Amino acid sequence: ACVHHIKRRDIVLKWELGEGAFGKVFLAECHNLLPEQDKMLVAVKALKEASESARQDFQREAELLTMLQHQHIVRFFGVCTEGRPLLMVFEYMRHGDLNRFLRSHGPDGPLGLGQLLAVASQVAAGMVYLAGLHFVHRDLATRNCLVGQGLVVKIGDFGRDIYSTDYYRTMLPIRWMPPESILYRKFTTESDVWSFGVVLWEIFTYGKQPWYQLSNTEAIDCITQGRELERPRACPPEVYAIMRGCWQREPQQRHSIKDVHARLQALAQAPPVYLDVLG
Ligand SMILES: CNC(=O)c1cnc(N)c(O[C@H]2CN(C(=O)Cc3ccc(OC(F)(F)F)cc3)CC2(F)F)c1
Ligand SMILES: O=c1[nH]cnc2scc(-c3ccccc3)c12
Repeated sequence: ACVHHIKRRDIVLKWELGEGAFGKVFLAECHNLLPEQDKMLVAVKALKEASESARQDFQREAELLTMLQHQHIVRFFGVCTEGRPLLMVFEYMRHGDLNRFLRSHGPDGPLGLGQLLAVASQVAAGMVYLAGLHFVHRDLATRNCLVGQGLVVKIGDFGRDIYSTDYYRTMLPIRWMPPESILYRKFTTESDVWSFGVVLWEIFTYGKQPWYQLSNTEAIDCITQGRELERPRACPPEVYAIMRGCWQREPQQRHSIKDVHARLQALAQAPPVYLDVLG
């Protein structure tokens, strides 16, 4: 609702974390932001376009970001609209995006079953919060989740460049989409549940691409024909049953995210005795 304004001179740019067609993402130090922290690390999203239409969409986005307040949603600290580029200030998530984190802590040391369940439960918690507000993400994927201090996982959205392999042309993240979104461009709480099922599969494959053996066109055929991603080796049968509940063809037959979260949280507190090496 009421967007916080940060003075330009309170932001000290330290490094470039990434860039897209929108502009750049920087690592920065922000002064006079949090109490007892005279200097603190932040991630700064800088918009290249300064047009009156870009400014209005930026204001809309900033207001929405101000409203979202949750333990597993990336924190937004405010804006800097002191001329071009328009800046958005977020907490800095020191371990980067979940997709890269899963691949860097994969068998290629490796995250254990308990750690994989805690990651999945935390992504589910953030989605319970979004579903409660009737907020539809539309791009739920591990590339849009972030890992901070102490394996804390939060949902975000990079809006960047390194993941254009994940979108097919308007750019659509087709491998994470249910049949009703591919065919009709219909995005709901139910399509977010399907994308969560795919997020679960990415977690338990340590960040592999869904349908990696196939081109975008072939993956659309698999999805729209009712083909299902196979059970990952690190995935216990109890977690795969949760993924399958997310992937019902009909949106009305998929489980609610609150129920998916409650099942995952119960397994994260008491992990099933499952050894990936024994299958
Ligand atoms: C190497 N480390 C990095 O790259 C890195 C580290 N820490 C970051 N904070 C970061 O920021 C990038 C990711 N961002 C968002 O996730 C923003 C966001 C968007 C929607 C939302 O609400 C939700 F409900 F939709 F999820 C909540 C937050 C902004 C960004 F681009 F700056 C990058
Ligand atoms: O981000 C980088 N990558 C590779 N070389 C360099 S030299 C300087 C930077 C930098 C420093 C501050 C803000 C933005 C960028 C940089």
